[PDB]
Amino acid sequence: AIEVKLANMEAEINTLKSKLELTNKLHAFSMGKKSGKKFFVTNHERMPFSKVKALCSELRGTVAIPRNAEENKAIQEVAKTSAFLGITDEVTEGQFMYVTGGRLTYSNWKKDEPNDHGSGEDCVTIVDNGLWNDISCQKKKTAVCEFPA
Amino acid sequence: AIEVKLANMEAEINTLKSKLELTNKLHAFSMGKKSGKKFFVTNHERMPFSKVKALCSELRGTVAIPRNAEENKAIQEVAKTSAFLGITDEVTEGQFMYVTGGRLTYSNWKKDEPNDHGSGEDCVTIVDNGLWNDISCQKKKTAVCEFPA
Amino acid sequence: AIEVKLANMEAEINTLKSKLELTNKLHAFSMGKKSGKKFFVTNHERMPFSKVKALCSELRGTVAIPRNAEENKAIQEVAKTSAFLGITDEVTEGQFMYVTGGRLTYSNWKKDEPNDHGSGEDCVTIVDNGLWNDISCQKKKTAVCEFPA
Ligand SMILES: CO[C@@H]1O[C@H](CO)[C@@H](O[C@@H]2O[C@H](CO)[C@H](OS(=O)(=O)O)[C@H](O)[C@H]2O)[C@H](O[C@@H]2O[C@@H](C)[C@@H](O)[C@@H](O)[C@@H]2O)[C@H]1NC(C)=O
Ligand SMILES: CO[C@@H]1O[C@H](CO)[C@@H](O[C@@H]2O[C@H](CO)[C@H](OS(=O)(=O)O)[C@H](O)[C@H]2O)[C@H](O[C@@H]2O[C@@H](C)[C@@H](O)[C@@H](O)[C@@H]2O)[C@H]1NC(C)=O
Ligand SMILES: [Ca+2]
Ligand SMILES: [Ca+2]
Ligand SMILES: [Ca+2]
Ligand SMILES: [Ca+2]
Ligand SMILES: [Ca+2]
Ligand SMILES: [Ca+2]
Ligand SMILES: [Ca+2]
Ligand SMILES: [Ca+2]
Ligand SMILES: [Ca+2]
Ligand SMILES: [Ca+2]
Ligand SMILES: [Ca+2]
Ligand SMILES: [Cl-]
Ligand SMILES: [Cl-]
Ligand SMILES: [Cl-]
Ligand SMILES: [Zn+2]
Repeated sequence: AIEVKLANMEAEINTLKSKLELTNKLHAFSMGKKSGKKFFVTNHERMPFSKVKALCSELRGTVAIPRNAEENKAIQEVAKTSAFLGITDEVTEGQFMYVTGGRLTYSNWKKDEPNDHGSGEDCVTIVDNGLWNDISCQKKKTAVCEFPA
Repeated sequence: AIEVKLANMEAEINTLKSKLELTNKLHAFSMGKKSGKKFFVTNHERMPFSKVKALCSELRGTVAIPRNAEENKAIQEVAKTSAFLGITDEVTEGQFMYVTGGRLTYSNWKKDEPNDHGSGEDCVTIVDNGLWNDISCQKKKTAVCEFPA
Repeated sequence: AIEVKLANMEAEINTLKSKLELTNKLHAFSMGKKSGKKFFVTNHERMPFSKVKALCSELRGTVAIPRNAEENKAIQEVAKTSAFLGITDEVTEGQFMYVTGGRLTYSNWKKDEPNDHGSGEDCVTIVDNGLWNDISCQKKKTAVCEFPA
């Protein structure tokens, strides 16, 4: 009995695990996730960078990062407004790095940006036409999280 | 070993409960839930009050209740049309109460409403402009449920 | 302990099954699923017919099939642009069948369609106006999956 009951329960658990994964797939699909493409999502709430990082981390994601023009366009279409990107030069001025580590491989700065304006701007937002502008991390912009392809 | 397998099962169940809660958190977020705010959802189906209340209940929610102007605006935007609110005066005519308890505090009544028109109107709907009107609970309005903050 | 823990685990698994069921109901509702009606979902990605079939099967759904004018309109609203239907005449040229088997019980063919134009057209797409046109299965159309009522 015992061993049989246990084996049966292990079978149910694995079935439930598959069932949850299906739920996750269907959710992503319904939200527009494209096949083999990163899933970007927003609640359309504007908050300071620290909060954005906190929120995405809590959802086990990361602040959205465009690796190329294709992803930059996808992020733009999702936010529909100015949104923080997972890129900052907080650690070392002038040297932008992804919040997940690494230096920039792709950028789409606006005319005369980055300018580290005034007191200093260490964060980055994707604005009009998907162009970038560095801004104060304390400002409040749309939170856009990223999930695996 | 039976105990090793049992210990693994506890870990599997725990891992699963955590993943399921993450799936719930991501869904809410993707549905527009703002941090520390209750969120509203609708399938855009029109139905009499009894069915909205029942439906929201089986989803572990409640028929939408605007506790203030911000929330009133949030419900209006989600609903897009006339929707039932979780407010009625079925228990004592003239005394509006929340479906979950308590006397109505914040209100956004239209001019000359509530009027318990004709044979009577005990339910409440939020109309296109966000104002409220009391109506028959048998009328079919959009089903909007709210889930805790 | 062993038998007590084993019994509790059974209770834990059943509780999780109920929770996931609920998560599934809430998601369907959030996506506009109406009571007693099938629901169609799309990520708005264009792909060849074989890919749509593969994707819907992976979501445990089927490629969208309109059984009447109501569902035909429903699918059209969801897709927003030309999408594949789960109908093809791949088995026997001229004999359109559901991907789920059987002859069509309802059709909305545009004038002089289906015509197996040129090199051949064995798949079907619901155009922007709801009418049907048979087209090449290799063309990229919007993926719309169907789930039961
Ligand atoms: C003079 O005051 C107005 O008189 C109208 C005619 O009696 C009222 O409208 C009627 O309301 C009926 C509801 O009992 C019914 O409406 S329903 O179909 O929407 O249920 C009648 O068809 C309708 O003519 C009017 O009531 C207000 O507008 C109605 C459309 C309805 O929304 C009511 O709930 C409103 O109170 C009434 N207006 C006022 C301000 O007294
Ligand atoms: C019922 O099974 C399916 O029948 C279809 C109709 O015959 C097959 O498609 C046809 O395949 C032909 C070659 O066999 C030819 O395609 S080709 O030009 O690419 O050669 C016809 O134009 C085409 O309509 C279908 O075959 C499969 O799909 C084809 C598009 C092609 O990729 C073939 O290699 C495939 O086998 C066939 N499906 C299967 C799974 O056999
Ligand atoms: Ca700096
Ligand atoms: Ca800087
Ligand atoms: Ca700047
Ligand atoms: Ca009354
Ligand atoms: Ca009166
Ligand atoms: Ca009344
Ligand atoms: Ca009234
Ligand atoms: Ca053919
Ligand atoms: Ca051919
Ligand atoms: Ca054909
Ligand atoms: Ca054709
Ligand atoms: Cl800064
Ligand atoms: Cl009533
Ligand atoms: Cl074809
Ligand atoms: Zn979902």
